[PDB]
Amino acid sequence: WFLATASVDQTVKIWDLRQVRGKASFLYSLPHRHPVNAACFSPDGARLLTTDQKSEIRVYSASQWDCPLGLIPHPHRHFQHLTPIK
DNA sequence: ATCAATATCCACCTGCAGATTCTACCAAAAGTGTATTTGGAAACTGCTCCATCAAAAGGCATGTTCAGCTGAACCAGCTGAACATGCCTTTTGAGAGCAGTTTCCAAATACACTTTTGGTAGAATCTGCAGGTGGATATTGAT
Repeated sequence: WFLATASVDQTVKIWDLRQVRGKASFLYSLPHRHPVNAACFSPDGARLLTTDQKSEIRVYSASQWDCPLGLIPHPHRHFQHLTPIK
């Protein structure tokens, strides 16, 4: 009963699907400098991976979603006819 | 020169990718009226410019002379055009950044009046430099 979603708005949002109903009465919001191509949870559940379109990877933790633990810089640049990277 | 090869010129046909033409509108042209300038008629002065003279002097016209240069012939060689080819580099087609508008305002900046005020015209002094004077070198060419 917590959810993750990613968007071209340069933000990635963590929801609580049972509690929220109010059109962005969300739980947490993490910003970025560029768009996001993927936001995938762990198997254990405590580590969120996030992957942008220009050059970055971020790891956010269970503990205080806002601040990141670590950045893994690596270029996976976006392109029209290319399949986006995950 | 003659004949083969072969690119270029030139007739004839079709369709579609760009040319041309219709239509409803909004930024732009134009007519009034006023105010607000501004540049040409009129009238004058004074610096600088146009036609003359006179005593040199330094530059131009003309005339000799010869060292050194500009094509013309010719050619060893090099080096860069013409073709086979295969092979590999260049064309074509299947979402988010950013140029281009729009609001609208905190900040920037023209403009009326005065108050200074450094810059400029013009008189009154400096002195480094155009000349000169002379001696010692440094190129140059003959031999």
